[PDB]
This record gives sequence, structure tokens and C-alpha cells, in this order.
Amino acid sequence: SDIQMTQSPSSLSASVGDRVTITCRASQSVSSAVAWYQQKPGKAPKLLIYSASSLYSGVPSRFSGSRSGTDFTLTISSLQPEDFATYYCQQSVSYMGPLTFGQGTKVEIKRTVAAPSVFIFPPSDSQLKSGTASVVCLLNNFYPREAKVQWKVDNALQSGNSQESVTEQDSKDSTYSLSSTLTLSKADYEKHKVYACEVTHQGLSSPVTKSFNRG
Amino acid sequence: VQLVESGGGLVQPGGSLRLSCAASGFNFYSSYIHWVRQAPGKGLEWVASISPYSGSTSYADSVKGRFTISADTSKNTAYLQMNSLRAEDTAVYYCARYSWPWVSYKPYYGLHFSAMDYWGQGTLVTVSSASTKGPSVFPLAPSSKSTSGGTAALGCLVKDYFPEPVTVSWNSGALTSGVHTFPAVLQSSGLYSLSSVVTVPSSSLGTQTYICNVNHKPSNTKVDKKVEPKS
Repeated sequence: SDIQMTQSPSSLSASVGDRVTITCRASQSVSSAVAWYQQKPGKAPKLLIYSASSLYSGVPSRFSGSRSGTDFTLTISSLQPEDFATYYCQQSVSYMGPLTFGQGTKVEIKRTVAAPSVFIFPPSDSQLKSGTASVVCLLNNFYPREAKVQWKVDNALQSGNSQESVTEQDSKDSTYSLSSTLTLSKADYEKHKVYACEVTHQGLSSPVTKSFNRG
Repeated sequence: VQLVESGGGLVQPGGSLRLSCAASGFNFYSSYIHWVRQAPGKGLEWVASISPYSGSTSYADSVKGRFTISADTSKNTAYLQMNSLRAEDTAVYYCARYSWPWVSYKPYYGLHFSAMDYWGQGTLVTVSSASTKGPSVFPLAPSSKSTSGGTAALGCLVKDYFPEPVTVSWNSGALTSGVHTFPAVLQSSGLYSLSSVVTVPSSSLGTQTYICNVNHKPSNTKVDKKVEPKS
């Protein structure tokens, strides 16, 4: 007798000022026992709407909820940059019974294209004592999230020895930043001179390369 | 109103942990207290509920028989005793509440339902046989070529630690402009790494000092690393 909450879409990208509608279908009647939460990465969810359509105190009036039978909707009438989040529906129709959540909808703020600023960092002498060298390339404050980082060592393309991390979308300017870390042994690091990261991004007229010479 | 979770940490598979949820600022006796967890990268999953006034409890099938939820109204505190832990129990555990009543009826109209208005910040439970390892902190030194008045970047690389989490601040929290602390990545080695960077005026280099403050509570580690231009 599990109640499934089927939330759609799982992800969407929309512009500031757009109307956004998220839907949640319950697999059986949940009466009006549906709440909607907003969660920023790494933070507790925050209540937006309770009992299907009541706006929780302090929540902006651009958020609203509706029920039609077993179909529930959360609408954001005019999306704002701070509305980037994952949104979840949750039912509580069974008293002291199972509470079930939708799978979440990740809302990204679409904005105009912005090219990254690029920086490269050599490994520290402190790290080299340990036998490994990390070389880091930073792509700062860009949109959209898609980017290509290609590492070159003495103009030879690298593959398989790098890992990327991307920040969550900025709540104010809606941009991303990205790090790429190239990991090599100290011995291999000392066999080569020119370390370069080449960045391709749609906001750039052509790829941007930053480099250093070991030493 | 506040809820504060405690007790999370690293625990071996098959082991046990007791989480606590300390409540303040509301009628704990009348509320309903819930534990809701979030596995890394995954959604919210309800675990258990209790009504402190009566002692009644409820559990998700995934945890029945292994977890016990309880409450002490004398101390306004709820607890989750987790036994026979599995890797699938690794998650951030939140405590949250309903105000009484769970559901009310308006005659000749409908039902009206409570929701989770207050949540704690969450406590991380990591179920693993791997051992705790403290981070090594390395400078990401600003370039010499940040010339004549543009923008420079500098940072700290926080490498090879376990379990999560690490937190990073700059100048003990006084510097937030332009700071980006990246999500940790799991390396193939099984250890985590992350970087934190900040952009500053190129003119500020050489006259300003920048300290990255790294905290890895699982290893009781606090490192304050000064990040300088390399001479």
C-alpha cells in the first residue's frame, strides 16, 4: 500500500520572469495532504506550500499550489535568480503512516551566455614531497554549464588523468564556475616543461589557453 | 523555533549509531517528529516518525526492525537508534516537525494537513569500513603575470581526506567576495579532494594576506594556510 508521488519534469531550465509549473501525480488519493519544499544544495528543505494550496508565512507570493484529484501543481509565477533549487512534493494522507516524496525537480535559471575567465595553477613544492603533482585550471563565472577543458603537456594532449568539479548555480548572477585537476606523478611532472589548459566555451570567440613553464 | 541534529559520523557496516534531535521554541510534547534522510546525490526519503505525547512510532520498510525512534519530553529531545547499518543507510539525516494536529477537519468542508515547517541542518552518517584520513592543504598560488591592475585568482587545494565533509573559509569568514568552494570529488583512490578559490584585485597581491581556513571535523583537523605569490 505504498503511495507513489510521480513528479515531472525531473529538471528544467527557465528564464527570469518565466512562469514555471511543476506537477506531482499521486498513485492513489492523498486528499489535500500535499506539501511542497525548496532545497538548495547542502541545506535543509524549506516549506513553500502546505495542504496543497496554503502559502506558508514568509514565502513570496509568486509561489502557489493547486490540486485536481490526484494531480498537484506548484507554480512560480515569475521566476527569480534565487529560485534555483530542487523542489519536492510530499504526501501525508495516512496519519502516522508512511510519508512519501516526489523524486524532485531541479530548476536551473536560464540566463544570457557568459564566457569564463581562465586561470592555471602549478603544483606546490609542499605537495611534491608526497610524490604526486596536481595542476589546476579554473573557469570562473560562466553560462551555460557546458565547457570543454583540454590539458596539454609539452603540447601533447592528455586524457584520463583529470577530474572536474562545478559549483552550484550562483543564486544572484546565475553563473557557474568549474575546476579541472590534472594529477600526475612527480617523476612524470619533472619530465616535461609546458603545462597548458585549453578552454572551449560557447561564450568565447575561440578557445582560450593558459599555461606555465615548470619552474 | 529550532531543531539541532547530532550524532552523525563514520561507522562500520553492521555497527550502530544514536542520533539526537534537540528541539527548542515550540511545544515538543504535542508535535510529530520525523527523521528524513538524503543519500548523496539522491532525493528525500522518510525514515521514521514519533508522536512524543503518546510514544507511538512508525517506520519505513527499509529500516523496520533495525531503527528505533524515541523521544524524551522531559528534555524536549528525539532520538534515532540505528542498528545493523548498511552502506545504503549513508545519508544526511534531518529531523523535522509537524505542529499539532496532523490533520484537522472543517465540518461541511474538507481536511487540512500539517507540513514540515521546521527542519534541522542535518547530520551526516557514513557507513564504511574505510579509515578516517585527514586532508593535506596546498596553495593555489596567484600568477606573477596578473599584471597592471586586472583580476588575480588564488586558492587552496584540499586533498586526500575521508570521510566527508570539509568546510573552507577565507580570512576566518571576513572574505566572501568572489569565493568559490567546489563540491568535493571522490578520487579513484577512494579519498575525497576539493578546491576553494577567490578572485582579488591584482593590485592587492603583495600588500594583502590571504588565509584559507580548512576544517575536517572527522579527523579533528583545523588548518590555516597562508597563500602567497611564489618567490
